[PDB]
Amino acid sequence: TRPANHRQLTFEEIAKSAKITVNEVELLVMKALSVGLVKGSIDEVDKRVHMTWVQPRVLDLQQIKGMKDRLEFWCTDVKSMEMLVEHQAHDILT
Amino acid sequence: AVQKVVVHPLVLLSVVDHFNRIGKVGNQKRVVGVLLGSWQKKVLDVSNSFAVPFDEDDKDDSVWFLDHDYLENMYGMFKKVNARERIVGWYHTGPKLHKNDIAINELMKRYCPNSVLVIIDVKPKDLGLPTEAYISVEEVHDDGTPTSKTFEHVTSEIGAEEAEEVGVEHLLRDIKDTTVGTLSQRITNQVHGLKGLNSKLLDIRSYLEKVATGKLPINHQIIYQLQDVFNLLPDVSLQEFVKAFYLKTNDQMVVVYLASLIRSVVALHNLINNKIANRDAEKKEGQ
Amino acid sequence: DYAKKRGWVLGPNNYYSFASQTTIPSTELAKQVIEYARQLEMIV
Repeated sequence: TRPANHRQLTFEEIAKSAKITVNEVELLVMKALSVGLVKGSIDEVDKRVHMTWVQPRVLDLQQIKGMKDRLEFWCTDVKSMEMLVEHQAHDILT
Repeated sequence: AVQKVVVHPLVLLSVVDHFNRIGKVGNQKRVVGVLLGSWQKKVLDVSNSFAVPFDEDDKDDSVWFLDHDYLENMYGMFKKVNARERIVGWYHTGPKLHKNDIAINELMKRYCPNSVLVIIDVKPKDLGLPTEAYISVEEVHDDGTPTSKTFEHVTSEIGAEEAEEVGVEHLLRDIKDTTVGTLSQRITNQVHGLKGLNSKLLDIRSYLEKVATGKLPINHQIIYQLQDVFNLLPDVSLQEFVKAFYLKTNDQMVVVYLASLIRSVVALHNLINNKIANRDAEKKEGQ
Repeated sequence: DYAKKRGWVLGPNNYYSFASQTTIPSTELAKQVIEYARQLEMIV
C-alpha cells in the first residue's frame, strides 16, 4: 500500500497493523524477509524498516488504471526530454 | 539453453531477397526457411540459410505445407557443398509471431534437437535490430493451467568476421549516411535509445489500455512483471544519491576543463606559429 | 505596536522568532554539456 517514495515502515505502525508487541515486530519482519516475501533492512534505533521490494501482488482494474496513469506521466517525461536533446543538438546531429 | 545467437549479414540479405521473391510471386505476407550455422559453444552462429516452400490459409491457421522432403534434400545438398553446416534453426518473415510457429518449430526440432526460430522483419523499423530469436521452451504455469509449449526470447544480435564486413560496408559506403563521428555518433546513439524506450513504453501503455477496457484477459504474470518494474524504479531526490551525483559530476567536469585547457593552448600555439610564418613570408615578398 | 513591523513571530516567549533559516538541475546541465559538444564539433 505504501508508495515507493516513503515506503519506510515503523514498528508501532506494524503494531497498529497486525497485532504484535513491538518486541516481536522485528521477528515477524525477520521471518518475512527470510522466506523472501520482501527485501530490505531494519534500523532498530529508528525502529524503521526500509522496504526495497515485495513479492509481486495481484492487482485490480482501478489499480491497473493508476499504473497506466503513472506510465503515461513517465512516457510524457521521456518524450519531452528526447525532444529537448534533439532540438539542442539539432545542428550537431547527422 | 542457447543464451546468445549471432545472425549474419548474408542470411539477412538472403531472407530479404527471398521475401522480395515471394512478394513478386504473389501475396503471402510471410515466408519461411531454414537456418544453417555451427553451434559453437552455447552461442549459436546462424551463418547461412535457404528458403522452403511454405504456405498457409488466413483463416484456419492449422493449414500449411512446409516441405520436409525438400528440406532434407537441400540440407544434405548444402552439407555436400560445405561440411560445417548442420541445421540450427529456421527464419520467418513475419512482422509478428504466429500460432503456426509452435507446430512448425516442433517440426524443425525434429531435425535439430535444439532448434532456434528467428523472426526477420523485412518491413523496416527504427528502434532495435530487424531480428528476433525465440526458442520453444515449456514452463509450468505455477497456478491453474498445465504446462504449454511457448516460445522464449534469447539474446540475439548480428556480426560478421571480416569478409562479410567488407562487402556490407562497401555497399553501405555506396549508399549510406555519415559514419562514426565519435561525439556525433554516440549522441545519435543516445537519442535513438531514447526513441526506442519511448516506443516500447507506448506499446506497453497500449496493451494496458486494452486490458483496462477489457479487450483481453488479465494476465497476473504480466502484472507481476509490471509492478516489479515500478517497484524497481529508483529515487533521485535521496539526498545521498544527489550528493554523490554532484561530486562525481564535479570530477567529470574537472577532467573536461583540463582537457579544454589542452585544446586551447595547442590552438594558441598554432596561431602563433602561423602568424610568425606568414609575417616572415610577406616580409620576403617585400624584399 | 512596533510588532506592526512584521512582528517576526514572537516565538513562544516573545523571542521574536529568529533569523529565518537537491533537485538535480538535470535539464540545464544537459543543455550545458550539449553546448560543450556543439562547440567542440562545429567546423569553425
